[PDB]
Amino acid sequence: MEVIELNKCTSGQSFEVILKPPSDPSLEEIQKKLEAAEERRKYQEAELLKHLAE
Amino acid sequence: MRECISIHVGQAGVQIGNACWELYCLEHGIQPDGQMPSDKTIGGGDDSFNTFFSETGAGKHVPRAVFVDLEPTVIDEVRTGTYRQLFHPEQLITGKEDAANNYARGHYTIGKEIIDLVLDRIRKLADQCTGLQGFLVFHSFGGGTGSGFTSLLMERLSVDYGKKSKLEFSIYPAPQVSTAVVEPYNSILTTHTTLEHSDCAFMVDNEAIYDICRRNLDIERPTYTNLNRLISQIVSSITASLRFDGALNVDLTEFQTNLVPYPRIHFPLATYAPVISAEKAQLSVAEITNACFEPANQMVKCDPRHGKYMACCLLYRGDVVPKDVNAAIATIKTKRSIQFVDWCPTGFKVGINYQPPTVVPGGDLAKVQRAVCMLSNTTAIAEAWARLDHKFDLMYAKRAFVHWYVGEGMEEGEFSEAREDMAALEKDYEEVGV
Amino acid sequence: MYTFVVRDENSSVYAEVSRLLLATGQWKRLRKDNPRFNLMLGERNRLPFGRLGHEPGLVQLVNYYRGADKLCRKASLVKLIKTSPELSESCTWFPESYVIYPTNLDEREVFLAAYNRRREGREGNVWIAKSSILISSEASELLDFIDEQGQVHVIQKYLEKPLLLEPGHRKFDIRSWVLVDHLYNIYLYREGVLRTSSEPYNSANFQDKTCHLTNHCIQKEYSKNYGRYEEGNEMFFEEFNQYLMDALNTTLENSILLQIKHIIRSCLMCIEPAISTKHLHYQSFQLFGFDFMVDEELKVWLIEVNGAPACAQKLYAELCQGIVDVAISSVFPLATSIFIKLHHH
Amino acid sequence: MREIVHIQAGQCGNQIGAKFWEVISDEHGIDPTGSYHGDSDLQLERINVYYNEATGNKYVPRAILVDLEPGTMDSVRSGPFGQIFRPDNFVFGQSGAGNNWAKGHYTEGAELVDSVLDVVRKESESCDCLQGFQLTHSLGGGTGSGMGTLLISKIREEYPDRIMNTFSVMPSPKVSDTVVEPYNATLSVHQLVENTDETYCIDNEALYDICFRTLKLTTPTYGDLNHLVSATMSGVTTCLRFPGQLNADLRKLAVNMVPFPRLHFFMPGFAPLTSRGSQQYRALTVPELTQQMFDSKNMMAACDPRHGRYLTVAAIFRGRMSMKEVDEQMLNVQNKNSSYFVEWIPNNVKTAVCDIPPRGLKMSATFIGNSTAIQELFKRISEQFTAMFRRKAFLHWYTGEGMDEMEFTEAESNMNDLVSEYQQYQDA
Ligand SMILES: C=C/C=C\[C@H](C)[C@H](OC(=O)NCCCNC(=O)c1cccc(N=[N+]=[N-])c1)[C@@H](C)[C@H](O)[C@@H](C)C/C(C)=C\[C@H](C)[C@@H](O)[C@@H](C)/C=C\[C@@H](O)C[C@@H]1OC(=O)[C@H](C)[C@@H](O)[C@H]1C
Ligand SMILES: Nc1nc2c(ncn2[C@@H]2O[C@H](COP(=O)(O)OP(=O)(O)OP(=O)(O)O)[C@@H](O)[C@H]2O)c(=O)[nH]1
Ligand SMILES: Nc1ncnc2c1ncn2[C@@H]1O[C@H](COP(=O)(O)OP(=O)(O)CP(=O)(O)O)[C@@H](O)[C@H]1O
Ligand SMILES: Nc1nc2c(ncn2[C@@H]2O[C@H](COP(=O)(O)OP(=O)(O)O)[C@@H](O)[C@H]2O)c(=O)[nH]1
Ligand SMILES: [Ca+2]
Ligand SMILES: [Ca+2]
Ligand SMILES: [Ca+2]
Ligand SMILES: [Mg+2]
Ligand SMILES: [Mg+2]
Ligand SMILES: [Mg+2]
Repeated sequence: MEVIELNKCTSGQSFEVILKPPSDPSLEEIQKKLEAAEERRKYQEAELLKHLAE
Repeated sequence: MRECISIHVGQAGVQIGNACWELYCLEHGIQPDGQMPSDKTIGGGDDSFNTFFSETGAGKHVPRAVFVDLEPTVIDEVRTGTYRQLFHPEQLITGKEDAANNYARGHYTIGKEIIDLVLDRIRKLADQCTGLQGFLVFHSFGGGTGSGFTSLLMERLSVDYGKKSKLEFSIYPAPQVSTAVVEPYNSILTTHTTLEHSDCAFMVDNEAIYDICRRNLDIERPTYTNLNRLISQIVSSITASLRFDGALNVDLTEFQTNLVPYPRIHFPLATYAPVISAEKAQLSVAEITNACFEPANQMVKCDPRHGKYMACCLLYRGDVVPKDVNAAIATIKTKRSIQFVDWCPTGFKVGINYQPPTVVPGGDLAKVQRAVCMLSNTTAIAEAWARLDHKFDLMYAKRAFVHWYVGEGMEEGEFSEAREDMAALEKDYEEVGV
Repeated sequence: MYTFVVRDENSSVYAEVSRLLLATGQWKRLRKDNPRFNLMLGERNRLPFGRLGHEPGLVQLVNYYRGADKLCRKASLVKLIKTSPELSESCTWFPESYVIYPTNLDEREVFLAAYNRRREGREGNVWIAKSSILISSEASELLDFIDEQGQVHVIQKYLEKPLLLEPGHRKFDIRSWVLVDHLYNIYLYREGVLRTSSEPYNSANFQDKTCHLTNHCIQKEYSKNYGRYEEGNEMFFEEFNQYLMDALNTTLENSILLQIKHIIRSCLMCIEPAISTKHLHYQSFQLFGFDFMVDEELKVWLIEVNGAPACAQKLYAELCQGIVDVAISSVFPLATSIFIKLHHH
Repeated sequence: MREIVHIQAGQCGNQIGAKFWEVISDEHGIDPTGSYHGDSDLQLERINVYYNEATGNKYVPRAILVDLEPGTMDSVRSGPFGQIFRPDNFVFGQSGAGNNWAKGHYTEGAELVDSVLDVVRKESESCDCLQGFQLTHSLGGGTGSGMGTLLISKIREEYPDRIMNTFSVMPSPKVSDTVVEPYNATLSVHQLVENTDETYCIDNEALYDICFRTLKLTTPTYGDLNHLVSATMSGVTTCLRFPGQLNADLRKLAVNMVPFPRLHFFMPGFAPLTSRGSQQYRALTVPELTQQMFDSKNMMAACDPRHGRYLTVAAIFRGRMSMKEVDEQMLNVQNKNSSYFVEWIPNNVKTAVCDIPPRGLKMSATFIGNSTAIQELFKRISEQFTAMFRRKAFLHWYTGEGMDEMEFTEAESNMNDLVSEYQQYQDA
């Protein structure tokens, strides 16, 4: 039951109690992901419009 | 002094952000017009509250906050609210039509069109900072914007601010108050993409808050306003060390240092006490501390008796001295089931702020003389991932609602990829705690 | 209308509970994966406790206490007793035991130090090795047996002086069924059973494990005198109490049941803070089977605690009705108790 | 400012559409001249979803009235609220469609559709943020069925990323106009499977049986059936017209209600269904509203929900009531009849409350169910189609407009495929 690192100020205080010792994707890669998804949307829409044109 | 920037995404993020900044103003003595009479350094300074507020030459104290939502109605409440004068238009970003509870729509379809404007507005706040710490990101798991756009934003912030910390406050979906059926999809899609980009995430289960509001506030059918004022109290307890004088959790890095030894396991469990009804016509230090080990007071319902602790932080506000805290911990050790992992010291980091919790006038919460928020990193919170992953499995086996996501340009393989990542996360929790 | 699900098809006990609930007309059984249940009769292994108590507007109950395995495993029971101050290493009603891991993976040196003390002091030095069985008086033969396996074992002092029934000069053990409800009331079923050996106890040969092991499955296959003295090697309390009166001028209640009740209450009160569902978002009850041995001085020893016990064939109807009445109907009410409440505070 | 463009086509579509606009104009406090005389701010908060603002606080329905003969639209214009519709939004021909899908879809309707799209384009161009379109029509006739599905196809081509929503009246032999209605409905249903996101299936037989059995109306009229539809349409669109969090717009509603693109045909329902006299002024209770809402006798698709399983359910309660009691009774219907809700869509029953009840009622309730039992409706139509088509009966009416038998064979195949799709998920 040790209390260490007791720091006190006017607004409060803090300390620690020890009871027992122990025993990214780049901007270019993000754009390709977003643009590839946009491409798949546009492909599916183009297929729909081809279906409606028929 | 080192600044923090708050980002509020989607309906849940914006409304919780609005409740938080209301509370921050009441805690710091800031009037709705932005003036702060107790601030004697007009036009600037490097006080602790300046981490969240910048200052104009006229003496207005402006939150370091950005609000993003893909439809205008929620942010319009900010523009015309009580604290409308705190914010300037560059801080509020809105779109026309929302993500329709569809992760793919918030991440790919709409996110692609609005991400550069959001980053630009964030850069304008960041350019006001002499030593920016990082970001606090507020969002829901289940909303299309809260899930989809947030994960895109986190990826981009890691690119533009590689050395900066990012903390999450995330709203875990509860059917009691839920809008959509697909929220298990959005939750797991956004956790997978955000996981490597968040240093510490505080999950709040709407089920837990809803039940704390029924049980302890006697509100029969809680509203978002009821939920958001209790959430903002917990958030205020977590961020209080960044905004006041102190020595514990004084910068965002210390949150990871004190609570997250394993980077993927970065979801601490929050527990808060006491929640007392204001309609009710005073608990001790030992009693509020004991209440921290009751599942009924946790932000996520789970059983920490059947997990293992990695870190524990006690954040008191009010009439609390260290002597009574240590006496409480000693008594609780000989009664409760508190197992730590073998490679961590069985202990607690305690922070005391003498200022008792501020309550919004006319709110549901009674004024108390002392309160505590416990942040414990326990493997028990993995139960919330198990619940979420099971609902995902039930729907995905029939591919129910999947066509909505593929129709927005998402591939089916991102579902299984996200689900395999969550299976690994569940395995990581099991290896640590069992 | 109450709903329940069944997730352990091999359960003798809760197959009868399931049919009794249906016979009341007020319980509907659902598919095993339907989450909208009031009652889960769960699986034995890896019961998803984490998914219980999150269905809005449904009081949910499960027939297992999460964490009770600590009491219902050989190795865990030894560790629980040695490390719990309520039980402690000086516990008088549990035989001296040691947890021994095989060398291909511990209390080896602790066991051998106690074994040397007995071998030195001319005391009886017969031990038994069991796990998830070899009876011997040589420590080397016990350790080599465990190294051939790959799981955790326990070495336990063998009760060399058991109480032997007459005629037959034969060993037995007592099984008590205990029901703990959602309020952590402890209910001892008033009917127990004595699983008896049909072979005369022979302390000069621990190689033939049939007069030494009282298991019903062991007697039914190896004992050539199976069923000679009592039907199925099962003696019930009425006959056993009559025997203790005629042969030893005492009663079952005084000489044995007092200790049995004390042992049941000590074990379950010890783990109550770890497993209680008093303030949890779901509720648990569980049926346990305690196993006891009696020595010739009428001292009762706890041997093991079973977490998914079977019941005696003639006692299924009575016990399974009592489970419905105090454990299930107490939470989900319908439109002279067989249990003995062991009081605690 | 999420606007919806309403279209009503044909005799049935315009007569039901007229009553619908009459009912909601009263709810939003709009008189027949387009003036607001309400007493609540809730009446105007989301009124732009269905109404445009004209000079001097005048509210004009964003509605387009379409027919191939003038008769019914002359009656609408002479009706009570007929003066409130935009005069330029009346688009009609003179020849009629003779209860013939081919006439509506390929010949007579093809001559009129471009001028309808000019009015649709003009209304969409004034929308700050167009949600999508709402079409009311029948499937048994020629204009609403044939030209209606032609309009949907052309609107989808011009507005491919907007929600398309229909209230579609399914024909029944019990309430029938001509023998060719199964042909027209089978041709139209295939159009709806491909080009709508949500279709509310209103079966005229169920409406009739409700008026006769439950309401004790001895001889129901089309007027009685249409008022029942209008009440149901007012209830289902309450989430769109008033402040609310659930199904607030068409796309969120579709994301919540449609787990598979082709299985988007809903069974609606209304409560209370009360007979006049005596027990008529009785105060309604939430338990009674709820039991009525899920009773088979009260559903308007003439499908027994006990013969299938609900994929998704949206229930909307209107009036000042206990939202706690609403949750309790709603959780009591599922937890007691869990055999009729699929278990692989968690929490597939959503409930909303709105404080404004329909005029003259303390409270009411509308039910929207995506149930696999709807296959019974498509099976009935398919059987009546095949009984005639096997002998090529009445086909000359269609081949004379340029169709050939192959197109009928494909429409038949498509609807039998739709039936098989529902049966797959009923046994999941
Ligand atoms: C044939 C039954 C006619 C009426 C039955 C009894 C039901 O009506 C009621 O329960 N009305 C409440 C009791 C009478 N109250 C009042 O007179 C009254 C007066 C003033 C204020 C008031 N409260 N308020 N406010 C109530 C009604 C809700 C029916 O259950 C329902 C099936 C009627 C409908 C939708 C259609 C029937 C088939 C038509 O024939 C229609 C023309 C008959 C009556 C409608 O005018 C009916 C209308 O309709 C609505 O659209 C809408 C739901 C509401 O306005 C519906 C009152
Ligand atoms: N606690 C709390 N939860 C909220 C609030 N608003 C929404 N939620 C929850 O968030 C989820 C809905 O997500 P929203 O944040 O509304 O969705 P969004 O992020 O705006 O995304 P879209 O609307 O789909 O573009 C549901 O689980 C709600 O219960 C709020 O103010 N407080
Ligand atoms: N320390 C000991 N001394 C004397 N006899 C013992 C003993 N340990 C076990 N036995 C005898 O050996 C048998 C072993 O069963 P044990 O209690 O070890 O669990 P088990 O898993 O083998 C079957 P059960 O559930 O019926 O107890 C006992 O029933 C008893 O007859
Ligand atoms: N409910 C209802 N059904 C109608 C009405 N008028 C016609 N119908 C039905 O609609 C079908 C006839 O289509 P109709 O709209 O008259 O033909 P159209 O004008 O060519 O579209 C038949 O099934 C009729 O039973 C009406 O006012 N109400
Ligand atoms: Ca200053
Ligand atoms: Ca990083
Ligand atoms: Ca012509
Ligand atoms: Mg939103
Ligand atoms: Mg055993
Ligand atoms: Mg007509």
